[PDB]
Amino acid sequence: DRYAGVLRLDGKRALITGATKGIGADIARAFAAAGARLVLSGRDVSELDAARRALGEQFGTDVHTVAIDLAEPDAPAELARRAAEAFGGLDVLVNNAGISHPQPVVDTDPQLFDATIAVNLRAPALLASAVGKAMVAAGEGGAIITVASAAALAPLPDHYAYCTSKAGLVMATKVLARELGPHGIRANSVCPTVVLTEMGQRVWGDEAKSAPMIARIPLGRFAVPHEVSDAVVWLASDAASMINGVDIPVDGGYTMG
Amino acid sequence: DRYAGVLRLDGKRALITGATKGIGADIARAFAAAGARLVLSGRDVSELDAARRALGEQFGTDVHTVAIDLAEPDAPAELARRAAEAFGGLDVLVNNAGISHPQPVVDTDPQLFDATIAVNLRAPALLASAVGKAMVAAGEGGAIITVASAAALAPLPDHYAYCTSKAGLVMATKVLARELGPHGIRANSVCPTVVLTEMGQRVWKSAPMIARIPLGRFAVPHEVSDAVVWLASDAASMINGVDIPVDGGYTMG
Amino acid sequence: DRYAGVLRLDGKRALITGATKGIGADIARAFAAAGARLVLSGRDVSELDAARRALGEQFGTDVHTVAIDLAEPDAPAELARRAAEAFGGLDVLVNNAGISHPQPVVDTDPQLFDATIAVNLRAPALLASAVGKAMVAAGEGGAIITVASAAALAPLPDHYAYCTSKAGLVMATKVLARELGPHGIRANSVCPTVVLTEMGQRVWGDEAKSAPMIARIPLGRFAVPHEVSDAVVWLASDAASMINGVDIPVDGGYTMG
Amino acid sequence: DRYAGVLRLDGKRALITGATKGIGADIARAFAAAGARLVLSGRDVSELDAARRALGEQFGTDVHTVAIDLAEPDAPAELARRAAEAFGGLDVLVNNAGISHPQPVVDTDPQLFDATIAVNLRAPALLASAVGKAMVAAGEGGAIITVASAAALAPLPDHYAYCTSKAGLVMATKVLARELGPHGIRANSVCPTVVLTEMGQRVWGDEAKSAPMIARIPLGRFAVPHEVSDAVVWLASDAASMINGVDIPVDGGYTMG
Repeated sequence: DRYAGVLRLDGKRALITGATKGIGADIARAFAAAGARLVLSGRDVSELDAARRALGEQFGTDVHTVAIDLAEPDAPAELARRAAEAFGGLDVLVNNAGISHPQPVVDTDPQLFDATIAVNLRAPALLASAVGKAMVAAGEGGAIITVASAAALAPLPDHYAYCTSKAGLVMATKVLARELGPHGIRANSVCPTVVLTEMGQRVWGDEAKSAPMIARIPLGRFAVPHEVSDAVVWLASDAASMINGVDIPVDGGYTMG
Repeated sequence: DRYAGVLRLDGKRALITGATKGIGADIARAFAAAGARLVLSGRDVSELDAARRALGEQFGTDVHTVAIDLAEPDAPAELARRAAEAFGGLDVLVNNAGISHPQPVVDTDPQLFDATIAVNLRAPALLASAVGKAMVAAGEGGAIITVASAAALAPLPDHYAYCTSKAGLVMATKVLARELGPHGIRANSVCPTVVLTEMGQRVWKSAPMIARIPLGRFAVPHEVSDAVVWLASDAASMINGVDIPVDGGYTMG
Repeated sequence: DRYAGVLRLDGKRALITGATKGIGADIARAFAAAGARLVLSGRDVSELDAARRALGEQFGTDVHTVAIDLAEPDAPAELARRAAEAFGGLDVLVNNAGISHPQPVVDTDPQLFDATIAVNLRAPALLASAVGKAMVAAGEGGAIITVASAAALAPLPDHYAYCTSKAGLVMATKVLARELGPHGIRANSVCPTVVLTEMGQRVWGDEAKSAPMIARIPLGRFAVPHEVSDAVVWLASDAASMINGVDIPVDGGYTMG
Repeated sequence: DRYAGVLRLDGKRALITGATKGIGADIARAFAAAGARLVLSGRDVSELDAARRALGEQFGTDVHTVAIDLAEPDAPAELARRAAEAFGGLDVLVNNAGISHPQPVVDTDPQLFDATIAVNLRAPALLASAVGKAMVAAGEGGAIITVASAAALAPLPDHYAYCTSKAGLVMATKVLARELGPHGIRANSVCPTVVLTEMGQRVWGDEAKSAPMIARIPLGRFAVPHEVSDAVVWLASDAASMINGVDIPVDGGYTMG
């Protein structure tokens, strides 16, 4: 997965959330490789510093970091603004967030439900509406890519809150697609199955726990992170100039059922 | 809409939320006519008593009411519990709620968005899990019917929060179908277009919606009600994890 | 089960194809109990009169039969015409057809594929456009109900031609809904999983075959025939007066994936 | 929208059908630029010779042409065989066909319906099963990209046969994803809205006839040919390595509804 010709994003101004762990870090690394200028947000200052250092020396990338928790008061509006300001505008948002508190539906805990809605649905939704407003005012079109899940698309045991949150965000994405489309802004989601990030391996590593999952994936395996990143780079590029309002599963045929 | 034979809900114990206004009143009326025993919930004591009186007089229906604010803490779990105590278990949950704060996506207000999620998504979602846990434990199956919207299925301008919330509840409903299915519990959703309730007619601007409905009109309340009655009866005994647009063709696109 | 109140179909004139066996025979029984007047089609004249007899005997129903092979190019146009003559018009069309020639996709036989397409997709579509034309002309609305399968919504191994044909008809139905809706004609589909007709129980009787299909049905069983008939009677009745262009799975949750 | 890096198709062996006109010619141009080796099928010998020559002169591409009519006895399996023997195997099928006979459902003509099904559904499906057989047999994976339509996903007035045909092909494609996925074969569809090829421009150029259609596209325009080619190249690439059984609307948001 190297990015050249139409998959270059030289000079494109991209905010990427949860940029220092798992999927986010890999989309950040892809975008750096592809020539992007990056605003990277996250909860850990030193991870953000490592990230600036690494992507700078490895790709010469123009990187500005924002250490913020998107659950802090007014964080979506604050992060949107700071990000637009970093380079005089945003051309891309990668809306990346994810917690998961798995539980039988009969045992759903209200606190864990709410936490999951807060982090997976509320903050990404309001970051996107704010970013989108600034995209509309600036008049240079743009792209918004939601990192959702196959769980947005097909229900999963012990994933009541998770599934619920991701399915809502996905619909949130389509409203953006619908209203911001006429301004040349394109909003689409990527919907991965399990991704073998460090955390992914730790949680889905057991053969017999993951076996039922795998047997529902025709290609017979889980995703690796660069596969998600590929799809995001494509959606950001001019190779997706007509693509709007679409959910791309990265799931080896899982969601066909 | 007379409900006879298999569409009789004789003896079925049904919790219907938001029962005193809008579609929730109609569903309650239809279930009462069908022979159901009802637990009605809502915020206003007087309207609830009013309801209980209309339905007892008109249909000879057993009616218990729970005056509760679902936004208060553990309220969903409390309504579930109290609703089941009413007749020693629930056979049906009609998960009915709905508020709408239309605004352009560019102008989305966080408090109005938070409120839409709290009311259209959060409270129903947690009412359903608790109710389901009690259905699992009783061992007598059950039917959860979510009152969603065509807006859960297709984006609608000015409806960022509204569409998000309902799309979420529709997937919530699907996880119920997947995990509670084995225990003989069916979870399904009804997704109407604009419904010409009393407030429906006033609010619906409409020409472009109607252009998208092949049948050339919006739905009337009893049509949503028909669909819920069916989903709760033995004529839907195999129907699980399904979304029934009540929309004239709209969501075909 | 039993059809009263809004589910009466008294004096409704309904053409039901594949009416001599399985799902079609069960729908004919339901429509008969519901007080409908029936035009039944089928391949065998001897099986058709056994249907007229059993239905006349149980319910005293008006039954007219047409013996015809829908595999034939001219058949749908003949059946529409002949069905129209029985009772001077149609209120309800129930498109029930099915051959199934399962085989791995790598070994797909052209003839078998062609026969499946001819009977599962082409005959019903052309019968429907013809009955629709007449329903528009009469000016009294109508209901068209396609009996497809869960296989029209989700692909199933060994079912290349079967899935393909029923997915096509489910889209045909939708165009019917789009175009005939303005005239009061409702077009919808029912998409059952395996249904334990006498035949379905023979085909899926083997535990090693049924077990992985059942693993995917949250309700933990296949459908019985009246469960399908219930859906079709509902869709035909005033209880589904605003239902148009919908696919109803009768599948215990299978097509959620 | 040019193809380097992960979007190079150097070495890859690609059968593209309908390669002398419209979208197929643009895809073939695109794959030629990506450095693929091509097999190009079609009815006309005159035009195939010009493509072998034109693509040779501009790109240095290997082109085997196959002059064939797919309505012939066993013709699809033959093109599959001839196409694979050309370079000792196929890596990619771009299963491309399309005719359209628009007319109201009530006026649906049997022959015109049969010709739409024959060309849009039957030839392609039977080709793709033959191609898939040889891919399983060789054991080196593969990708099948179906060129369908937005009309596969949402019913369009006057497009009874067309919508139906395409929706079947989309399901065909999904059965292939499910059965051939375990062998590392990926099957997906692109589903464009109107595409402004020469004819496209001629049929939909009038801003009167096409206004209601554009109203329903959030980006406010139809697709141009290369936008379809980009989506196909992407799907053929290693940047789509986990993508299986997916429909990609190339439609500015139309099919969100």
